[PDB]
Amino acid sequence: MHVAQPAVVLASSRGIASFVCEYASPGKATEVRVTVLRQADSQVTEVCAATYMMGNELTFLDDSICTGTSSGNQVNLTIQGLRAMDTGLYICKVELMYPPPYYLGIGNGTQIYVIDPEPCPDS
Amino acid sequence: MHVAQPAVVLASSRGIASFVCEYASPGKATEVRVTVLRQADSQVTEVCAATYMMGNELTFLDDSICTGTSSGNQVNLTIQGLRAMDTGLYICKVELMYPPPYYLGIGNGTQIYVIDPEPCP
Ligand SMILES: *[C@@H]1O[C@H](CO)[C@@H](O)[C@H](O)[C@H]1NC(C)=O
Ligand SMILES: *[C@@H]1O[C@H](CO)[C@@H](O)[C@H](O)[C@H]1NC(C)=O
Repeated sequence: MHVAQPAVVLASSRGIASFVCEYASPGKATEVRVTVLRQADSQVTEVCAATYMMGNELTFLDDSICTGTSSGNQVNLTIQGLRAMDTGLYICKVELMYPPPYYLGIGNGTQIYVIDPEPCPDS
Repeated sequence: MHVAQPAVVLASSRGIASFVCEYASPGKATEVRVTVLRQADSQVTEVCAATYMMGNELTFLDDSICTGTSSGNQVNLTIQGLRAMDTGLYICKVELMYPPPYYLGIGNGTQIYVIDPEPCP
């Protein structure tokens, strides 16, 4: 299953990066699982993941780091609390969990560049 | 001549970006011209330029948004006043002007990413 996500995103001054992960639905999926994985160096790690009925909001483990909104064959993701060290490749994984059959799609990754604010005088 | 510059650089939250530009060591002390070209395909435009004798300090005198330092066959270019819309490809062009021969070197371009920061109250 084709998953597309932007090649590069810049985090804002507040360390919030947002991007669109959209999937090419092979059928009519009611339940979907989205996962954000961070790749680096040769390893992959799970950042956040929402399992949602398409017709409702997404709820994450922390949800202080990821938020998301579903809107058809796509989902608006937001990653928060980013610092420079978090610069890296963020992979969007999409799973269609219901109805059968299961489909799995993995996108090419979005490079997220993050900068730390410079010092600000007092106070 | 070979000119090396980093592939990607991030501007600070102050809208300042720096990168080193390195050229192939000339056979001798030479007058060197360093030029920053912004590439906005197919737009190519001079952002700033400076000339110095090797062994002297590089110093921009064009009143551009660029300042720089020099050491050996490297120059450290600092460009200030950048905003998000200035995100793009910045090419380091280096010319060995004289004593001859004349040599031209063009780097591969540094992609500079810039964000608009929050002010601080
Ligand atoms: C999701 O992204 C679309 C554009 O792809 C945007 O128009 C829409 O406002 C976004 N939904 C939100 C902000 O929840
Ligand atoms: C390049 O110049 C900037 C601004 O002066 C400085 O912060 C940085 O340390 C310099 N980098 C190198 C490699 O000299």
